[PDB]
Amino acid sequence: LADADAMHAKALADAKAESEKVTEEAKQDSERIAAQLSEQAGSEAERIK
Amino acid sequence: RAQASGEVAQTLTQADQQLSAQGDQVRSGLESSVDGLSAKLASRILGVDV
Repeated sequence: LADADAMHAKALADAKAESEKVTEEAKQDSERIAAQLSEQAGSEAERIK
Repeated sequence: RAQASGEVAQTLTQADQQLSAQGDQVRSGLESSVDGLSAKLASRILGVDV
C-alpha cells in the first residue's frame, strides 16, 4: 500500500514533468510555426509587389 | 497579402496616371520629330534624296 501510494505520487510528479515537456515542446513549436508563417507572409508580400 | 495587394493597386493607379501624362507630354516632341522621320522615310522609299 505504501509502495503504491509512493508510485502514485511519482506518477503525479511524472505527469507534472510531461506537462513541462508539453509546454517546452508546444511553445517552441508555436514559435517556429509563427516564424515560418511570418516568413511565408513576407515572401508572398514581396512576390506580389 | 491584403497590404501588398492594396499597395500594388495604389501604385498601379498612380503609375497609370503619371505614365499617361508623361506619354502625351512626350508625344509633343514626337510630332516635331515626325516631320524629319517622314522626310527620311520618303527619301528611302523613293531611293533618292527628297
